[PDB]
Amino acid sequence: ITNILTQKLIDTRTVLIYGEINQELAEDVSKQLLLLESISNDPITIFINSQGGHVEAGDTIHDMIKFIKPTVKVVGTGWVAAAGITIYLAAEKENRFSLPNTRYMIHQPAGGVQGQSTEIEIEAKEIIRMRERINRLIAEATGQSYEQISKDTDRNFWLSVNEAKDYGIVNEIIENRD
Amino acid sequence: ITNILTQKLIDTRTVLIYGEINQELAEDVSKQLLLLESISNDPITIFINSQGGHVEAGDTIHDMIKFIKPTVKVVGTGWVAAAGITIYLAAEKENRFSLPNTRYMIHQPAGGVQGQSTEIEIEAKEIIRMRERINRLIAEATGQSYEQISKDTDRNFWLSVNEAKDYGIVNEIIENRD
Amino acid sequence: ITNILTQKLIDTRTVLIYGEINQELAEDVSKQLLLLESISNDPITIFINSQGGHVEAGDTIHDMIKFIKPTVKVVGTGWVAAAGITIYLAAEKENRFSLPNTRYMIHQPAGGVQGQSTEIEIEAKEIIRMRERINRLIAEATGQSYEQISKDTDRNFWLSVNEAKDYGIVNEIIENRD
Amino acid sequence: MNLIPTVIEQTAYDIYSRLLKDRIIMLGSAIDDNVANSIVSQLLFLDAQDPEKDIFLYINSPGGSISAGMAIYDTMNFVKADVQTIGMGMAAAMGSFLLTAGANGKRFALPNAEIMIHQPLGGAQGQATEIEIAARHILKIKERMNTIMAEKTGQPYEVIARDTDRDNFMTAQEAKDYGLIDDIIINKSGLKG
Amino acid sequence: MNLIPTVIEQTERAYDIYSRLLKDRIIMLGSAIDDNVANSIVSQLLFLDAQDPEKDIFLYINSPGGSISAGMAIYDTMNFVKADVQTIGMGMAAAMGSFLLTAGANGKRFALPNAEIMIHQPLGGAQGQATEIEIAARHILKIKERMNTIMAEKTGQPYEVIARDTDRDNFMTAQEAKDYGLIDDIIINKSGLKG
Amino acid sequence: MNLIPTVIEQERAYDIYSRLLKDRIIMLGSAIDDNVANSIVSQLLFLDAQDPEKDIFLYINSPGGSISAGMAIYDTMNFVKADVQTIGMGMAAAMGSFLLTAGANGKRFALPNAEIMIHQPLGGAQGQATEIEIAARHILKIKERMNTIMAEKTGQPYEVIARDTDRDNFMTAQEAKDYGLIDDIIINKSGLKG
Amino acid sequence: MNLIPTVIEQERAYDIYSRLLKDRIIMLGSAIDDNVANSIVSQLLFLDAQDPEKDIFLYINSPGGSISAGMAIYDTMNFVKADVQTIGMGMAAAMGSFLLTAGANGKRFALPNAEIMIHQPLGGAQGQATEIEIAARHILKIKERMNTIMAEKTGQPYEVIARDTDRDNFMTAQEAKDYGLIDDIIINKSGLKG
Amino acid sequence: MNLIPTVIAYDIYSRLLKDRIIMLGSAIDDNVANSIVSQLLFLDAQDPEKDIFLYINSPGGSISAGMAIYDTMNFVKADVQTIGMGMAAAMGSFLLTAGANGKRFALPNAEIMIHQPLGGAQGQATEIEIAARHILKIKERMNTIMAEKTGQPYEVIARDTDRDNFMTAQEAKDYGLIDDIIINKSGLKG
Amino acid sequence: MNLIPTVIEQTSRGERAYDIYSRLLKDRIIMLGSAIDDNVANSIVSQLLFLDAQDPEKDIFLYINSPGGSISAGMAIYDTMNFVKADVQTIGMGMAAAMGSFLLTAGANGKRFALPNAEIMIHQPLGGAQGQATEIEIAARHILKIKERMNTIMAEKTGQPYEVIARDTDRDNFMTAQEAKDYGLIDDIIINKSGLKG
Amino acid sequence: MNLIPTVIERAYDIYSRLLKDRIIMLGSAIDDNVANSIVSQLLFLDAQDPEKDIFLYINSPGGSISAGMAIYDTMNFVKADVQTIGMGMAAAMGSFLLTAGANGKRFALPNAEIMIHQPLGGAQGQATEIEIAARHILKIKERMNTIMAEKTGQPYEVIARDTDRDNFMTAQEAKDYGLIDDIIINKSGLKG
Repeated sequence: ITNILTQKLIDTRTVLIYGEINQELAEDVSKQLLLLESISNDPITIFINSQGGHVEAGDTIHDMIKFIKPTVKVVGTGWVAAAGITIYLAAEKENRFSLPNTRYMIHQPAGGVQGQSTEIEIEAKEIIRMRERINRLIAEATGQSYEQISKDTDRNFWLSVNEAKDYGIVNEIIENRD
Repeated sequence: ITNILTQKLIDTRTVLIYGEINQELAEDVSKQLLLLESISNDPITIFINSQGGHVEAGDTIHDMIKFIKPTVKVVGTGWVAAAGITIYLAAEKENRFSLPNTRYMIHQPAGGVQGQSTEIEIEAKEIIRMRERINRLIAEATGQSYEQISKDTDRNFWLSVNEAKDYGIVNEIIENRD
Repeated sequence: ITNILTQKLIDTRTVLIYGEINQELAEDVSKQLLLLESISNDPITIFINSQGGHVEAGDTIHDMIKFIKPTVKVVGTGWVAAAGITIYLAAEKENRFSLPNTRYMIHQPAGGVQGQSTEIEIEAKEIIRMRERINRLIAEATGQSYEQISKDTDRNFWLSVNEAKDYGIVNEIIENRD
Repeated sequence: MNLIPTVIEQTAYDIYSRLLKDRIIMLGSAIDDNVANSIVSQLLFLDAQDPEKDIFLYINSPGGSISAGMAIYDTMNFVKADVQTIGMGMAAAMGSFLLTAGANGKRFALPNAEIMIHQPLGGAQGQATEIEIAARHILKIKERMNTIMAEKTGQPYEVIARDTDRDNFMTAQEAKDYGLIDDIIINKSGLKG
Repeated sequence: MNLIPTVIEQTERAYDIYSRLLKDRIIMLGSAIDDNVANSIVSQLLFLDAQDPEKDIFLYINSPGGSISAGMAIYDTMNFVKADVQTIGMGMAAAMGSFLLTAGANGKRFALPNAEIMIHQPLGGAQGQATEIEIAARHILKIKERMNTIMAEKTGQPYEVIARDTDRDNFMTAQEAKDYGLIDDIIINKSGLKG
Repeated sequence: MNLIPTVIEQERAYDIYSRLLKDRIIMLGSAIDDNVANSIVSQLLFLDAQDPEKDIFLYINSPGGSISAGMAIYDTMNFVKADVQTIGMGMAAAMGSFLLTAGANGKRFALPNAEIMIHQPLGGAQGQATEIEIAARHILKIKERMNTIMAEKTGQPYEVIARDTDRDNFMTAQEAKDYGLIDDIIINKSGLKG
Repeated sequence: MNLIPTVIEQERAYDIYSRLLKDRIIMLGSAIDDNVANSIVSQLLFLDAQDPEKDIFLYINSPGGSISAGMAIYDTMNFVKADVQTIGMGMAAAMGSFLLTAGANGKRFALPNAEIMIHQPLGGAQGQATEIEIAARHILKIKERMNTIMAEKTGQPYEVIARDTDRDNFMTAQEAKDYGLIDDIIINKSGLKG
Repeated sequence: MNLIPTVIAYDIYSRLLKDRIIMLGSAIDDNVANSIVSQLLFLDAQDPEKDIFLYINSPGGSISAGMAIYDTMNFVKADVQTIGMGMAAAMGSFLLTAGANGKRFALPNAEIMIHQPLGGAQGQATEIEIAARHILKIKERMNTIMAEKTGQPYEVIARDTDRDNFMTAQEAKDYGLIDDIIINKSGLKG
Repeated sequence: MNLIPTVIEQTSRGERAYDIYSRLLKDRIIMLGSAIDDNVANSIVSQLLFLDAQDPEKDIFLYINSPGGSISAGMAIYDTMNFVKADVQTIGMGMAAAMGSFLLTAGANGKRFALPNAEIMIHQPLGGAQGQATEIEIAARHILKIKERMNTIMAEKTGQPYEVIARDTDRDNFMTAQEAKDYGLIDDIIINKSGLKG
Repeated sequence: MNLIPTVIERAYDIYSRLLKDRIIMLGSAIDDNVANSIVSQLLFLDAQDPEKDIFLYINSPGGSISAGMAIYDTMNFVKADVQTIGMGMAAAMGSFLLTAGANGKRFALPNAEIMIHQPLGGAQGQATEIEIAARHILKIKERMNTIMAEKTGQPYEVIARDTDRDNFMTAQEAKDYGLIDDIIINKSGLKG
C-alpha cells in the first residue's frame, strides 16, 4: 500500500538523486523522469547529494534533462562531485539553485585501466577526449571560460556554494521553499 | 491496510532518523519530508538516534529542513553524533526537544585522504571549511561562540542531556508526550 | 496506485537497458518486450546506457527486436559496448537515435577457455565465427564493410557520437524529445 | 619444511647430492621453472664431470609446464651423454615425455608404477585473436610434443595424437609394447651387489 | 618447525637424529606419503642398498598413509633392492602406509602391539567429463585391483577376503593383523640380555 | 621465531635439547603429533641402544595430542629396558598424562603446581553411518585401552578410570598421587645442595 | 635471524642470547607460551647443574601468558639449588608478574619505569554444562594457587590479593616494592658509579 | 632474509655491535627491544666506560618495551650517544631524548614526532577505566621524563603531545630534544 | 622451501666445492630461471658486475628460462650488458617471454643461441594506470616510449625494420627458435658438438 | 629460500662480495628495513676506506621519504665520495636519491628510467589531525624539491611543476635536466 503512498510523492514532480551515480540508480531515475514527461510538461525539482562516481550514467542523465520538455529546477545539497554535477549543470543556470551549505567539487574523469600498451593508447585517448568534452560541457552550462575549467580540474577542485555561484555554476542559493 | 496505518505516521508527522547517517538514508527521510510538506504546513516531528556518519548527508538534511515551509519539533534520543547533530540544529531552539537518558557527540569531521601531497592539501582546505562551517552552524543556532565550540570540537566532546540545555542545544527535556 | 502509475510506464512504452547485459536482465527485458508486443504495434522505445556483458545472450535481445512486430526507436545514451551495441544495431538505422554526449565502443568478443589443447581450439573455433558473425551484424546494419569493422575492432575502437553517424550507426543525435 | 636427511660418506653430506655423485638426478616434484632451473643445471655439471658415464634420471613427477619441461628435453639430447630414465611410480604430461625422452635402450620404469600420456593442459584469456594465437600456439606445442612421442616409440602420429586425446594411464607393460620404456626394472639381472 | 636435536655420539661432527637412524639402517617414514617425502625415502632406500645389500633396513612406519602412487614406487624398489628390509609398525599405519609394512620382506614385518592398522580401499578423487571420469575410474580401479591383488600375497590371503574387508577402512591392531598375516610378529621387549 | 639458545658447557655448539639429550633428557613439552613422535621415538631408541642402564628423563609439558602417535611412544617405554623417568611439569593431557602414568613404576614423578587432565579419547568422524560405526568401534578400543593402562599402571580399577575419564579430571599431582597416576613429587630442595 | 646479531668474541662463536647465557642470564621478554617454557626451564635447569652456586639473573619484559606453561617454570625456579634474581623491565603480566613476585626474597628486582599487571587468570571454556563446570573448578583453583603463592611469596593476605587481582591492575615499580611484590629497583653501576 | 649481507667474518649488525653501534631500525616490538637490552648490556660489560652509539630509524611503537630501553641506559653508566636519523616517533623519539646529554645527535633532514601514546581497551567500563588510568599514567610520567630530558616544562610539551606533532631537525635541537645534527666529520653541520 | 643441491668437484681439487648455482657461477654462466622481477635482476646485475671484476675478457654464457617479468628489469640487465666489458652468449631454453626475448636478442651479435623446442614469446609490454586523466595520459605517454624504445632496440639487434617489429608486437607473436632465427632474434640453434670427447 | 649464489673466492655470498668492491645493490623499495641494512653498509665502507669511492646502484620504485633522508643524510655524513647509478627505474626516491651523489659522477645508464614524484602519503583522522599530516608532508615536499633544485642546480618553482605529476624521464633529458652528470657506456667512468 506504499503503492498508494508514492502516488502522493509522484504528484510532487520532485526527485531525489543521492549517493554514487551508478547505473542501477539511473534506471530508477530514467524510470522517474519519463513518467513525469508521460504525465505533464509541468516543472520538476531536484535535490542532489553525491560523491559523483560513474560518469557514463551521469552522462545520459544529463542528456535526459536536455532531451525532455519540462523546465527542471534543481538544487544542490550538501555536496556534489564530478559525475553528479554534470546533472546539476544539465539544468539551465536560471534554474540551478543550491542550498546555503553545499560544497561543490569537480575533478577530471574517473580513470582505470590495465592491458597492453596500445590499450593504454586507446583508452587514454578517450579519457582526455571525455575530459575535454566534459570540460566543454561544464564550461558551456557555466558560461565560464574553457581553460579555467580544465585548469582547476587538474585536481579535485572544490567550491563553496557561494563561490560556484560567482563562478557561474549556480543561479541562487535557495534557503526556504519560499 | 496496515501501511495505511503507516500512513497514520503521515497524519501525526512523526519521522525516524534511526541509525548511521549515510546518503541512502537521506533518500528515505527526504522521501518522507517532501512527501509531508505536500500534505500540510503543520509542525513535523522527528526522532534522532545516530552514530552520525557521512556528515554531508547530515548537513544536507539540515539545509533541506530549514528550507521546507513547515516548522519541526525534534526529539534527540539515545544520542546524537557529530554528523547527526546538525539535524538537531535545523529545528529552531524553542522547538527542539529531547529525552533525559540521551547523550551527544560533536567531534570535528573525521576524514581520509591519500595520493599526492598537493591533492591532499586541497582536501586539507575544505575539511577545515567543513570544520568551520559546522562550527558556524552550531554556535549560531545555539547562540554560543565560535571559539568556545572549537575547543570542545578539538576532540570527541560529549554531553549528557543537561549540559546541552545548559549549552542550549536543547530547549526542553520532554520526558512525556504531555 | 503506483501500480497504475507503473502501468503508466507501459503507456509510455519506455524500456530501459541500464547496465550489464546478462541473463538476470534479459528475462527482465524480454518479459517487458513481450508485454509491449501483446499490446500493440506502436513504437517500443528502448533506452540504453550499457557497458556490455555476456554477448551471446545479449544477442537474444537483438534476436527479439527482429522477432517482434512494432517499430522500435532506440536510444544509445552515454555509453554502449559490444554486447550492447549489437542490440542497438539490432534496429534499423532510421530508428537508431542517440545523444550528443554518448561515447560508443565496439570491441571484439572475449573468451575464457581452459583445459585441453583440442578443447581450446573448439571453443576458439566458434568465437572466431562469433568474431565474424557479430562484425557482420554491425557492418550490415551501419552500412559499412565487414573488413573496415573487423580491422578497427582489432582493439577497443571507440567512437564519439558523430563518428557513429559518420559510420551510420546513428540516424540522429536526438537532443530533445522534440 | 620437509625433512632432508644427511649422510657422512665424505666426512657431512646431503643425500640428494649423493645421488648426484652417482650421476643420479632426482626429479621428485612438479616441473616448475625453479626445478628445471636446477635439473638442467645438474645435467650440465654432469656433462662436464664426465660426458661418457651415463645418467640415471629418476623421475617421479605429476607433470608440470611444457614451457620449462621442453628445456629439459632438448637439454637431455644436447649433452654428449645419453641419459637412462626411470619412472618412479608416476609420470605424466611432461613425465611420460622425459622418460620417453631417454636414449633408446635406456628408458625404463617400475612394474607397479603407472605412466600417463597427456595432451597440453592449457589456458587462455582475452580477445579472440589473442585466444586463437595462444590457442594455435598451444596446438603446435602439442604437435611437436606428440611428434616426439611418435618418434621415441616409432609409432605413427595419429594414434599417439589419438591416445593423448585423453589422459590415458599406461602401465609399464602397456608402455613396453607401446615403446616408451625399453624395459622394466625388476632387478640387477641377478647380480648380488 | 620443531627443532630436531643433534646426535652428539659422532664426536666427527655430531649430526641429527634421523641421520643417525640412517647411519644404522633405519628409515623414519614419519609423515604421510607425500611426494617430496617419498623421494627422500627412495633415495634413502637406495643409498643403503649400496653400503650393504645384505644388511636389512629398519623401516619405521608412522603414517596416516597418503599418495598411493608415490608409495607404489617405494614398494617396487623395495622388491628391487636386496636388503629385504624390515618394517616396524609403530603408532599407526594406513591405506598405503600399511601396504608398505606388509611389503616388508617376508618374515621381517613386525609391529608394536598397540599400533593401529587401517587397511583401506584407495583414496580416490576424479572430476571432469563423464568419459574422462570413466577413464580415471578404471585407473583407480586398476590400482585397487593390482594393489589389493598384491596385499593378498604379502599376507598370503585370497583376493576376495581382502577386498571385502577393505571395502571400508578396517581398523586392526598388530596382533589381529598378525593373525590376518599382515605382519610376522609383535615386538615386546628388547633384543639382547641382562637389562 | 625466537631461536633455541645454545650452551657453553660444550665439545660443540649444542642446541639445548641435545645438551639435555647428553643428560639423557627429552623434552616432550610440545603438541604430541607425528613430527614430534618420530623425533621422540628416535631419541628413545637412540638412547636405549646407547646405554640401557641410566634412566631416561622424559619431560612432559604436553597440552595433549593424537592418541595413535603417543601410543607408539608408550609401546617403546615398556619395550626399552632403560627406566623411563617421566616427569609432568606444569601440564599434561589426554596422551600427556598417559605417558606420565605409563612411566616405570616408582619412577614417574611430577611437581606440586603441575596440572594434569585425563579424559577419554577425543576425536570424531564423518561420512556414511556404517563408516561412522567403524570409527566408533575403533575409537572405542582406544578408549578402553587408555583406560586399562591408566587402570593397571595405577592399579586402580578399569571401572573407575572409564568413569573418571568421562570428563576432564583436572588435578594437580597430589590428588593424582592419591589417585595413583604417579609415584611421588620431586620438587624437594633436598638437603646438601652441592 | 635478523632479530638477533651473531655476536662473536675472541671467547668464541656465539649468538646474542647464548653469549648472555655465558653470563648466566636468561631472557624472557616474550609472551609465556608453551615452547618458550621448555627453553626457559631447560636454560634454568641447565644452569642449576653447570653451577648450583652462581645465581641467575632472570630478565623479564613479558606481556604474560599461559599459567599451565608458566607454573612449571615457577616450581622449577623454586626447585633449583641456586638462587635466582628476577628482574622486571617494561612489563610483567598475569603470568609474567607472577614469576617476578615468585623470585627469591631479596632477589626480586625491577626497573623504576617497568610495569606490573597483577591479574587473575583468564579462561576459555566451552561445551556442555558439566565440562565448563569442571573447567571452571580448575581455573578457579588456579586463581587460588597463584593467589596462594602471591600471598605467600609477598607474605600478604590472601583476600587482599584476590581483591586486587579481580580487576586487572597496573602496578608500577614503587607500588610493587611497597606491596611486597619485589625488593628493589636497580639504579646504576655500584662503587664509584663509573 | 639473506638480504642482510655478510661483510668481511660474520654478519653486519654484529660488526657494528663490535663497534659499540646498534641499528634500531624496525618498529619496537618486545622481541626486538628484548635484543637491544641484550645488546646494550653486553656492550656495557665489554666496556662499562667506553661510549655506545645508537641509530634510531624507527616509527616508534610499543611504549612499554621501550621504557626498559630508557631504564637500560639509565642503569648502564656507559654514555649512550643517540642518533635520530630518518625517522623518530612516539617512542623512538623519546629514546633519542633519553640519550647521553650533549650526545643526542641527529641529521639535518630527519624528522622527529611526538604524541600522547596510542592504545585503548575493550571490556567492562570499570575495566576500561583501568587502562585509561594507566594509559594516562604513561604520558603522565613519560612526558615528565621527556620534559626532564629536555628540561622544558610539562604543560607545553603536553600541548606538543596534546596532538600529533612533527618537528624537523633544527627545531628539535631548538626545542632541546637532541643537542646536535652531525653530518660529515661529525660537525660539518652539528 | 625446496632444496638447491650441493656438489663436490672443487673438494676433489682440494678447494671445497659448494652449491650448484655458484658452481656454475665459477663457470661464468648465470641462471635466469625465474620470473624476472626487480629483486632478481638486482642479483643478476650483481652477478654481471661481479664477472666484470673477475675477468672482463672471459666471456659470459647466460641462460634464459624466463616466462617474463617487469620492464624495469629488462632495462637494467640490457643496459648493464652494454656496460659490461665482456661479451655475452645467451641461450634460450624452455620459454622466453617479452623480457626474456628482450635480453636474448640483446646478446652479443652472433652469440644469441637457443634450443629447437625452446619457445620465444614477444609482444609490446603490458602495463597501465588508474585515476585522474592527465596522470593516465602521462602514464600512457611513458609506456609508449618504452615499446617505442624496446621495438626500436630489437630493430637494431635484428636488422628488421622498425614497423614490422611493431606490427609483430601487436600481439603475443610467439616464435620457436628456428623461426626466430629467421626473424633475427637469435643466431643459431645449438644442437651438440663432438669435440667434447667424441 | 630463493636464488642467492655464493662466489669463487672466505665464505661470501654474492651481494656481500660486491661490498668488498665497495659496491651496494639497492634492488627494491626504500623501507625502513632495507634503509637500515643499506645505511650500515655505507657507514661500514666509510671506515674501511674513508677516501676511496663507493658505487651505489639504484634500481628501486621508491619508498618512504623518511628513509630517503636517512640514506641521503648518510651519504652527506660519510666522508666518502659516492658514484651512484640509476639503472632500470629509480622511481620517486631512487631518482631523488640518485641526484644526491658526487656532483660530477652521478651516473645513470642511458636507457634506464627515471621518475620524479611528489612524496606520496596520506592521512586518516580528524581535521586537526590531517591538516598537521598535511603540514609536515607538505613541508617535506618543499625541502625535497629545494634539494633537487640544488643538486641539479635548477630552479625550485620549475621543479615544482615537474613534480606536480608523475614525470617519467630518460637519461638524456635528465642530464640535460640536471638530475645526473653522466651517461654510461661500456665501463667508462667506472673503469675500476
